[PDB]
Amino acid sequence: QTKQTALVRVENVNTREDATWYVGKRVCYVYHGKKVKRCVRWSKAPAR
Amino acid sequence: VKPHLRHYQVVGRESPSEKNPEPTVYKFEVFAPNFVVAKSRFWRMMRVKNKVKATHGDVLSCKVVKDAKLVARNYLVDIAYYSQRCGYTRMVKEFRDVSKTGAVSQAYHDLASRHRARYHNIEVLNVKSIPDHEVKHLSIAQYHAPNLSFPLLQRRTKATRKDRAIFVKKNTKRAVVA
Amino acid sequence: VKSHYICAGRLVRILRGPRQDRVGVIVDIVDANRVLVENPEDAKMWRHVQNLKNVEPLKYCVSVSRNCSAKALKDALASSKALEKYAKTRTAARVEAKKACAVSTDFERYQLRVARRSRAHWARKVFDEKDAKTPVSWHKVALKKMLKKAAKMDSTEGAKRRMQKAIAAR
Amino acid sequence: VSRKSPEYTTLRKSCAPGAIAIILAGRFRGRRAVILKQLPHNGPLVVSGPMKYNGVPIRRIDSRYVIATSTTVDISSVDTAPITAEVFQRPKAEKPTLVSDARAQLQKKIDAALIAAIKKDAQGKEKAGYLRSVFTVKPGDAPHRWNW
RNA sequence: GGCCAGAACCAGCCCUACUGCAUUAUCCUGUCGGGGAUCAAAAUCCGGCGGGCAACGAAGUGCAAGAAUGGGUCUUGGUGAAAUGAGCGGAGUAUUUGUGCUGCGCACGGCGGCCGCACGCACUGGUUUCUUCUCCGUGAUGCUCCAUGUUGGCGA
RNA sequence: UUAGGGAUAUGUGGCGUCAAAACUUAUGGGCUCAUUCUCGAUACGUGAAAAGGGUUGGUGGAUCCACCGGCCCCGAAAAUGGAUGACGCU
RNA sequence: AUCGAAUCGCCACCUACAAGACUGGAGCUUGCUCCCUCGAAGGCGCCAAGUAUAUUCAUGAUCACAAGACA
Ligand SMILES: [K+]
Ligand SMILES: [Mg+2]
Ligand SMILES: [Mg+2]
Ligand SMILES: [Mg+2]
Ligand SMILES: [Mg+2]
Ligand SMILES: [Mg+2]
Ligand SMILES: [Mg+2]
Ligand SMILES: [Mg+2]
Ligand SMILES: [Mg+2]
Ligand SMILES: [Mg+2]
Repeated sequence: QTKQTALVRVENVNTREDATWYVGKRVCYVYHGKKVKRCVRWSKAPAR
Repeated sequence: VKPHLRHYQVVGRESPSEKNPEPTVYKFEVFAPNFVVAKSRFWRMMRVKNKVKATHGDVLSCKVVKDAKLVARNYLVDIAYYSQRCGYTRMVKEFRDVSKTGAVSQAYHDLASRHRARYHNIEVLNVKSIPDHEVKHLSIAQYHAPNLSFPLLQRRTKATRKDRAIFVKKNTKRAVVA
Repeated sequence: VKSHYICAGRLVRILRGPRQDRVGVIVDIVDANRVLVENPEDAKMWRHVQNLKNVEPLKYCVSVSRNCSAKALKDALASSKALEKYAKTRTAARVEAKKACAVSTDFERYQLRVARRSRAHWARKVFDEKDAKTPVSWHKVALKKMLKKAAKMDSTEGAKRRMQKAIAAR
Repeated sequence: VSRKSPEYTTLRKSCAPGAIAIILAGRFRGRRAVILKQLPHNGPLVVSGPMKYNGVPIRRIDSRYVIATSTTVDISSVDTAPITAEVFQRPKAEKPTLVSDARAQLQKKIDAALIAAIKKDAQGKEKAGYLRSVFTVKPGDAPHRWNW
């Protein structure tokens, strides 16, 4: 395997022309750790 | 699908020399994927029939013969092929198609399927369109009855590619996964 | 047998490919796999070859002969009035609706969403009134069974006194 | 014409003033608003909504974070002249509900003009409901196939 | 801020869409004959004769040069510390590329000098009916390296 | 055919799962059914002869007979439990 | 009670059954005709409890896990 490129399957996208529409879009992976660490707007918005 | 072979006419001759100032001009019909293969077959036939080699010859013309309008027709194809066990075998077959190129491509596929003969071991002798009353095989003759009709059974209909799915509800068209 | 046979003059509808969802007339049969299709009404339906796996036969058959001329085909179609009859069916209306849905804008999808919601609201209104008269839902069926047993014993002297005291206390 | 000119712009043709847009990010994600103008020097767009319908105030937003639809409202008689970068400028703070009177007055005037324009336009009730509506991605939806 | 992100523009590079010229005849279409089949027809098929462009996005065919000027670059550098630009600046708003039509002489084909020329070469031949922008400009008195934007988050 | 790294595109080989690629592509044509080493999918190479017979083709001759091709079957018997790489595939 | 977390459609109309060489109903002429609900849609849900000129949203200041979740 070559680990610096990832493959993603998206619901309701089943053709190559459909996948072209998403070129350039932003992608996020969400998880959790064990302790609370720094984040964006750590002091401006303590609720985050 | 459109046939994978095209109908070529090749016109050629031997290069003039002191021995033969005015050589004969030959015409040749072939069915080939492209004009390079057509020229190769033309020179092979010239070498094996008239003792003229491609290194001492000229090609005056190499053109495509256009097909006629699409009409359901009966085509008679006289064809031959080689095998090591039996030498050369010649046969005459009847097909139903809409063009001579289609009929010849169908004949090539049929020979490959039923006798394991490849393209370069096959020579086409003749192809023509024949009337209905001259057809001899019943498997072909059955298709020109005046009241031919039949239903479509055991069909496998696949959905449009954009609409295909993996999991679908039982008695419902709702898709569950893709 | 209620299955439409493949024959000369039979109307068909194309399943897949660039000619999807159009209709045409069969003019000749080549073999078990292929037919010739034409339709003078549509501009993209000149005489051509169709594979039989891409065809859905319809219920209308015009009376023509095999390899009929263009003039003969056009006259037969008008006389049969098959296209007019087909256009009034439910499946024909469904096909045109799918084309409309594929080209809709964001504002048009909003208008459809309003219309569906308005229908569902009025359906609940109509259902509720008939439900009160004739009990058919789960809760109204329970009420019908419960009222008869509850009422006969709620008329007890002790129950009335306790109910009066409880209501007065509140 | 000059790239250094304040009038220079490369905004796409769909994001014309008076068009209705869908907000894709930020606090007001999913709401629909009206595009008013673009700030000079190829700056961000300004949207109102207006606030009475969906709660969006006059705000700046980058054009890459909206979807501009083909539904438009004629806002010629709104006079969006006072909206400038000075109103969005903020005073610096050093060594450490609430709305300024000028901002409130500007919001009131712009909102009144926009409401008048929407009501005067045909299909006004439908447009008002459309502006009140909310956009979301449901299961089974394929936005990559839709026409906006 | 020598940290983390978003967007804009510039140079280069990469991948897209937008396409003209030759060719077609074993072909296209009427009419007469025979031929076939039918319930009577037509149709598949074979001769003659008269016209031809199968031209809808004609054709699965032989070449193609269409960016005057759509997106990506956390796959490259930058924010003008030399921008060399059909792109920056200035001045004109007319040149001259092709298409169409056409003159003389030569060339080419046919017949045995005359007849043909699909439009070849020369005269940079004529015409302007369609089509297209055109012309000027910044050395280093810098031998070499480094040093310059915008909007938020974090940092008091 | 090989300095240390990115991007793009290919070679041999592949696109049911293992395993990246037809989420099992086509609006392509034919052929094939295999009951205990359990048809086939084995380039090099890592199984098979003489001789024989279910379907699908081709030459001749009659008014139905010989001939010879494709795929399949018989011929085909060993020593720990096991191998188209495994599951499976019609 | 540590606990802050990843997950983002729900229903008491789907949540019963069987067949793809025969699915609504007849008729003989067996592939055609006639009749019907016309034979390729589980119901809701996407911001006024419902399609009407009703109503608070900012300063959380241009993206950032969605600063919100018993629909
Ligand atoms: K005739
Ligand atoms: Mg701001
Ligand atoms: Mg004739
Ligand atoms: Mg210029
Ligand atoms: Mg895979
Ligand atoms: Mg045999
Ligand atoms: Mg095995
Ligand atoms: Mg095996
Ligand atoms: Mg293997
Ligand atoms: Mg969160």
